[PDB]
Amino acid sequence: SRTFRLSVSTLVGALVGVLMAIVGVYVTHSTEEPHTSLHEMLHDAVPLDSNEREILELKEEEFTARRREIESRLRAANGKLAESIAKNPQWSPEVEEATREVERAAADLQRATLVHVFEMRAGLKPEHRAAYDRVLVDALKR
Amino acid sequence: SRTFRLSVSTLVGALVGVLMAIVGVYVTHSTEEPHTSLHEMLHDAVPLDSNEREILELKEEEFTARRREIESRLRAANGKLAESIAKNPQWSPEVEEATREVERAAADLQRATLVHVFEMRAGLKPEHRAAYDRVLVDALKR
Ligand SMILES: C[N+](C)(C)CCOP(=O)(O)O
Ligand SMILES: C[N+](C)(C)CCOP(=O)(O)O
Ligand SMILES: [Zn+2]
Ligand SMILES: [Zn+2]
Ligand SMILES: [Zn+2]
Ligand SMILES: [Zn+2]
Ligand SMILES: [Zn+2]
Ligand SMILES: [Zn+2]
Ligand SMILES: [Zn+2]
Ligand SMILES: [Zn+2]
Ligand SMILES: [Zn+2]
Ligand SMILES: [Zn+2]
Repeated sequence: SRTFRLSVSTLVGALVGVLMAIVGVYVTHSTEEPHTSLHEMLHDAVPLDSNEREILELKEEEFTARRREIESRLRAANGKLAESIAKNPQWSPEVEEATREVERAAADLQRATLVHVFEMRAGLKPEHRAAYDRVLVDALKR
Repeated sequence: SRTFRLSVSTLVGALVGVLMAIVGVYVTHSTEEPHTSLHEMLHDAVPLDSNEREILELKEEEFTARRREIESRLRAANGKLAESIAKNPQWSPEVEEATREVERAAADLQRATLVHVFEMRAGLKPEHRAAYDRVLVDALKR
């Protein structure tokens, strides 16, 4: 027996890190892609005669920042999972916790996008809110 | 000089298979987990004094069926991607198509869950719709 396992585990660690990095890119796309189309949909269908555009653009910049910080937390959670499997490559309490922590960051990204979507429609004049709701139904169903 | 490439490609194959396996698990969880909690949340917070329970249970059974069929399409799309890279391990038209097909199945799963969620609240008495909306805000934000 030698430091052979102490380098095989390091490989397992590095390998899971890369796997996670890619999955993480898919996670960030599975949330941003629908939000981007929904944003273009808002500009094309809903007006701004009381200049809600002023308010909305700030709200979006605030969201992109929160999005960036959850994204960072997800890279760190994946990193702690990569490092924990590099210590003990099995379902230990260390991995159990590190996995749930990845699931949480991924969920908190999807939840934050979802709250932003309703936060955006909140900052709209009732006349426009009805038009925003009517275009949501028309696009999701068809 | 040897079947070295015929085992390097097999590594590429196995590696993409693991990537896909994880992505797939994330996809099935990113949709089911919120829906399950949202369903329990409906039963605990919203009543049924006009027996909407009768209607809703049928709507859910119809959804679980559509969910099962999109889920099957996603396993088949991942399978055709696994088999195509096993033929030519590069960005060929075969892979180009098979990848877009995986993306579509994943999106169609998330979209179907989302439409179901609004389809469920549609079949509710206005008195209950307001209670269902008030509990959604309280749970997502906090
Ligand atoms: C070890 N354990 C089985 C009790 C908990 C680990 O979580 P899970 O594998 O049941 O999701
Ligand atoms: C747009 N497209 C995916 C159909 C073709 C573009 O080619 P490629 O950039 O995927 O190689
Ligand atoms: Zn937005
Ligand atoms: Zn107007
Ligand atoms: Zn101004
Ligand atoms: Zn904008
Ligand atoms: Zn979970
Ligand atoms: Zn439901
Ligand atoms: Zn309950
Ligand atoms: Zn009632
Ligand atoms: Zn039920
Ligand atoms: Zn895409």
